[PDB]
Amino acid sequence: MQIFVKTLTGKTITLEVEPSDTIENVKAKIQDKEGIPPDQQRLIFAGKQLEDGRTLSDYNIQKESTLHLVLRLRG
Amino acid sequence: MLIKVKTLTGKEIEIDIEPTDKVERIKERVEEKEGIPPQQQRLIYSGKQMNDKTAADYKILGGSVLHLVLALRGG
Amino acid sequence: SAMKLVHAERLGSQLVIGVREFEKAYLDSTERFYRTQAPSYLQQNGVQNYMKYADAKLKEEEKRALRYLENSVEALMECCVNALVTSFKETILAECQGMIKRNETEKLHLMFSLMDKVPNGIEPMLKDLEEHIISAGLADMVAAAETITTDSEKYVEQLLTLFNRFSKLVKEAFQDDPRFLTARDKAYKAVVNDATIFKLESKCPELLANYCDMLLRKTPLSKKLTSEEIEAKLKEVLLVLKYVQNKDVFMRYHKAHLTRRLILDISADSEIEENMVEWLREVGMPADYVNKLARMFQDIKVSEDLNQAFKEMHKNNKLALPADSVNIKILNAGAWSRSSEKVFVSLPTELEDLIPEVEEFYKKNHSGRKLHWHHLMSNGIITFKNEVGQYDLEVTTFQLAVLFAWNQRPREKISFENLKLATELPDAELRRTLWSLVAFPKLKRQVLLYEPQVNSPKDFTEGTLFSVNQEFSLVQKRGKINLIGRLQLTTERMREEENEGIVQLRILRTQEAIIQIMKMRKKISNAQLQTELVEILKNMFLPQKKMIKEQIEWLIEHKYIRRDESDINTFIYM
Amino acid sequence: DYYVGVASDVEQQGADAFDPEEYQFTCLTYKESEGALNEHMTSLASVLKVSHSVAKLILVNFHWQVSEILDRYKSNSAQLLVEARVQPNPSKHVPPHHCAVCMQFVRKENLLSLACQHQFCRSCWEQHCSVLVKDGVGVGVSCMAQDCPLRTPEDFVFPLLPNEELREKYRRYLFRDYVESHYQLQLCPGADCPMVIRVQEPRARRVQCNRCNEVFCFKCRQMYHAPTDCATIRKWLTKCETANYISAHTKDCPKCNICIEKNGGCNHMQCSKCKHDFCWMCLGDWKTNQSQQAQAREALKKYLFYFERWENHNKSLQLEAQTYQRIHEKIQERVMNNLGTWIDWQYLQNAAKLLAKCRYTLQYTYPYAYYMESGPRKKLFEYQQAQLEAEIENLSWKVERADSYDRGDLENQMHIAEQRRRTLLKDF
Amino acid sequence: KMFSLKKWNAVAMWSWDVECDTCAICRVQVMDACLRCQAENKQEDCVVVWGECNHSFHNCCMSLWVKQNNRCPLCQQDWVVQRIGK
Amino acid sequence: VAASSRLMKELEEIRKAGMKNFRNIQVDEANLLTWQGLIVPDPYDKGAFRIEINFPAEYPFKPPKITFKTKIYHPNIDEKGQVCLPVISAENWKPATKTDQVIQSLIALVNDPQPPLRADLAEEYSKDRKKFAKNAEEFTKKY
Ligand SMILES: [Zn+2]
Ligand SMILES: [Zn+2]
Ligand SMILES: [Zn+2]
Ligand SMILES: [Zn+2]
Ligand SMILES: [Zn+2]
Ligand SMILES: [Zn+2]
Ligand SMILES: [Zn+2]
Repeated sequence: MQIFVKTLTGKTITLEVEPSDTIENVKAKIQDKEGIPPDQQRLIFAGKQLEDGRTLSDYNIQKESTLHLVLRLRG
Repeated sequence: MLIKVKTLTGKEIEIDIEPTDKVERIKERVEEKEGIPPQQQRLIYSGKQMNDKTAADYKILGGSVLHLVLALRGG
Repeated sequence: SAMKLVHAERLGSQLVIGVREFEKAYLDSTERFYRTQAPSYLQQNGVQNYMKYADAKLKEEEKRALRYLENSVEALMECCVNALVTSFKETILAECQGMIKRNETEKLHLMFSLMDKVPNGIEPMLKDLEEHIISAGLADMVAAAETITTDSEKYVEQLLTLFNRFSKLVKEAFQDDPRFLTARDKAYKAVVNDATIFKLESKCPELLANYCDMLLRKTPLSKKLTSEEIEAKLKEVLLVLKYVQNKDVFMRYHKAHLTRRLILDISADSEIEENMVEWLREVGMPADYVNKLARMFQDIKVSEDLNQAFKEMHKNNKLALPADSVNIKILNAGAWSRSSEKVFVSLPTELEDLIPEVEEFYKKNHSGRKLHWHHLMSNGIITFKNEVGQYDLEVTTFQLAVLFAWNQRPREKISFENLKLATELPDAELRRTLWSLVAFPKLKRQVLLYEPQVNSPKDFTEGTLFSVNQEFSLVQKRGKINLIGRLQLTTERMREEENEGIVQLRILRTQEAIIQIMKMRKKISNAQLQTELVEILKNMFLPQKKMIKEQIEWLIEHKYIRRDESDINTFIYM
Repeated sequence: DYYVGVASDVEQQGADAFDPEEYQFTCLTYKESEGALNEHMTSLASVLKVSHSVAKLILVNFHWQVSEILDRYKSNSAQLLVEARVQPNPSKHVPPHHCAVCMQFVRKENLLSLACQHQFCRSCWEQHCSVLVKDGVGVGVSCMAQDCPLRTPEDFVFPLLPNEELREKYRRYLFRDYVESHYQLQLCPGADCPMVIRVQEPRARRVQCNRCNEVFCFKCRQMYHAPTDCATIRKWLTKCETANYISAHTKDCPKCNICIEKNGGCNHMQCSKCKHDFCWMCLGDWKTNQSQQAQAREALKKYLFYFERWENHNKSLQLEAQTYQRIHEKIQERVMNNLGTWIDWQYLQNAAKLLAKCRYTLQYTYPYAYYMESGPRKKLFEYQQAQLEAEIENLSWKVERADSYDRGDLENQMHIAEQRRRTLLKDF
Repeated sequence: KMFSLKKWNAVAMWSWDVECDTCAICRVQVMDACLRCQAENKQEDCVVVWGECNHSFHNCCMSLWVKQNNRCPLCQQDWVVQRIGK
Repeated sequence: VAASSRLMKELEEIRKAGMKNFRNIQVDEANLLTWQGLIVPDPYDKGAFRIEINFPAEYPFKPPKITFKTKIYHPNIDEKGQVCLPVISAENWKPATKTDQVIQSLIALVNDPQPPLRADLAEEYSKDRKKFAKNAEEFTKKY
């Protein structure tokens, strides 16, 4: 239903989700609401990276769960 | 600036001076009021001795009392 | 048909008892009968009569259930309460909200009894009571703010009257239920801590301490009262004081007043003071101040013992001032005065030689303590000898230093500068002391007179003339007058530049007066030298022993004067 | 009158006390923050006789400190404008009427340029600003030509963006950058909270919010911590589940701490937010096992020895509300049994709050005691901590493990406990 | 002459002579009683102790200290007393 | 928005002139965004090296992607296809550099070593140039 993200700065905004949605849509909402481009995001939930193919509910996404956002950098 | 001069006994020497006068000239002015040599005349205002400060570098403004101390060895 | 017989009893015997030898029909009958009867009677005769209707009906049904029916009585009473008060509590509580005024406790007790049965039917009682107490208290305090902000006794009386009226009201109406006692306590705490009467801040502790000082001191009010009434008033004051939030301010003011007292020995009873200390501890005041007060009392006891010992030891030898006319007090710095700032005053000869004696006596027994002499808390009595009569009067140290400037000139006039030189005091303290010694509250005849008359202490010039009044009378010829009222305990910081200037002037002028007399008279001994210096400087200041000794040494150093060989008190001019 | 001017003569001009933890803050909304940012600009614009856009563009670089800006202006009013990335440097290098991006001869009613005088046509600059805004930069837009550090004024950017959504995004990003650069202003960590805290000196003190009740160090913005050195408590929190994954496969940015990862390849790592360059080998700039368990036994023992106290005083905050409720129930019971009135029984709540504050401070005093020293200051700090611990256990026995109560003893012990807590918090 | 002197009252304040005005073990100034003697309502009977290296402490405080560590709380010299207070 | 015109103009410009070290760049049958490249240097004198070219959308403002398909021994080139060129990277890219300049810069990069995506190659090339003249010599005909 609704989930939180712990941004790198520290602020925790709230964004709407779907019962089972692709990570691409979530990254699109993050980039349209916070700024970081989708290819520069690494979302971690319960110590497991969220692949671009697997749906949210596979990694046990549910109501009132906190995620984290980490910047992607290349050498 | 109207100033007053006091002696050891307590005589109140009165003199009216312009705001811009000279220390040596003002010292000599007391001679007409009472005959004393120029050298055997020292003036003290608020602690340290008064040097020959032209008029108001010592902040002698308004009605102030200056102690007319004489010379010690000569007299 | 069994319920038909019981129905007629309401509208106008042993059969029913055997009939029971099941109840839901009875409960339904009662519920329907009340649902059909109650609203009509309410709309006919108002809430004030519906209350008594409900009370009588409840008691009647309890008795009827006990006589006809039997745990079932509990359920029947519950459903009767639901039918009568549970569904009409909104109207009854509206009447409560619109009723609490105009002192109608007789209906209120019935209302409280009716509403205690239903759960959660009591909070509006508390809300209305709190609102009434707060509004009435604020309105009453603001209705007379002119004559209450200045007098402490009137303020205390008003607060106590409000408390007594509200407590009597809650006892008479609410019948002393602790919940409503809590409500009135919260409302009273809200009322007492307000600043709307002030600000055209935190001023209540000051007034309370002032009233306590009025009671404990030797005021006329303390004269027209016995000990029991004093204790009762103190307990009432403590009851009011228990409801404050700023207690440190009150304790500070009380400590100041207990310094004024217990340093001037103007108290009415020491046992009451000890009891007040204990009661203040019991009420729950901060521990630091209470411990400090206990330390103060112990310190004055030890000081009395030490003064007795000093008088006993020093009575064998007779100094300039007799040993039976001097009192000494040594007190802890932390409990009384924590500031070690220096105060610059010229001091009389008689009490200047007293300091080393006390210091040696203290150092004899105790090892490792310093002494700081506090010149703002020292009192005494001096004798005035006028052309009319001989008078005695009470002065402080500053007033004494000011007044001894006319001993060697007791017919002449002194200016402001000459007072700043002889008394060796700053401008503010000198102005305050001069205003005290010239302008006192009533004093139809004053001690000192000044020619350029003004209307403010600050409006003094440097040429103001001061003279001693030679027609001052108390037309009596002997009596005592007091000039010490609320002795100051704190003074502003003192700059050392003025003291340095005064010391320089004194040194140089003593040099002048010691070389001039030697020039005019070639040879002179030591004692007559001191007498001649005192005589020659009667219009500047009174010389002291250490300064003149240092000046003689300086003259020997710079060859202005020369020593002799016949004795050790003769000087020969070089 | 004997009672006139009594307020002046009291306490020898010194009384009460001073709180070692005071910090003045006013909580402003979004509109008030925008107004404050606008107001701190017109003064500089009027003094320096320049436009508003250049005014805020030079303000952003120097962290909105007006006095330093004025002093540096009167020192070197040319290096002032050069440093803030406004005017071209005198050490730059240079066909006519030809756009070098889309490569077509263009008329004169276009070909807009900055003070650098590099000509690019109005058909261009638009995709550039659009790509930059979409990527999420507000103050990073610069001249397209190579080696031109000039920054674009906003009055030059607004007419270029095509639609309204892009303008809204640019305004939001610009506001975020402005509130980040300013030194008296800071955002509020938490949920959606449009509250900005304004202070008078930038320091590390406890603050609060007026809409969500959040508490944080004004520098780290994570959690209040009085004795510790902010970075030190960050280190303690780091060295103490997503935690293992983060601590194993991430790192922290040197200048502005940001959790980042290495996608793969190369060792030159560049920050994409603060432009700082560092190494993913052992950090740093570019101007450059027998008995192991026996050795680390002491370290692990010390860490657990401090962590047990940390964890106990952390669980106290958790089981705080139950203690408050127990105190309330005891008070209500004694009131109902008519053993006094309500006003006589609210020093227990004050004692409870005192214990809470003492436990919180004694919690945060341990990381400081671990990362401190090996000297006498160490030898005395945890001794004073032990004294406070003894007083806390004594008062807890007297308030929650006892029935008979005496007001004087409890007030005296409360005073003693406050004195010892101040003793610990002294060096702050 | 006029203005003789008949009876005088004198007030003096006493404090310890020390360069340092704090215990360095507790936040109590030297002129005030220590926390333990306030808690026990002692009749002001704890004095100050001077060490060889000129340190001032409460007798109660350092009497509790000496059991654990036999050195100053400021330096680390061997503590032998020089002058007890009273 | 206007990337296709840019790519057609650049194709016309490349078709007009001709270069020696850079052989030619292809288009893969009207892909219009996937391009094939070929270079020849002069210790890699003999060989027709092959390049893969990808043009992202809004090309002039977004740098392209560059990967070699033919294996080569270079301290500045990764094992598979990663080449370190600041111009190619977004750090030092400007909307004025063409694909021709990028390719000639890559050729100049192949010309010399820049002492790093492979520590072993850099270490070998630092101590002496013999290994970089033998294993790099025998690197284009095979693997
Ligand atoms: Zn440019
Ligand atoms: Zn163009
Ligand atoms: Zn907030
Ligand atoms: Zn911090
Ligand atoms: Zn101590
Ligand atoms: Zn003690
Ligand atoms: Zn020592």
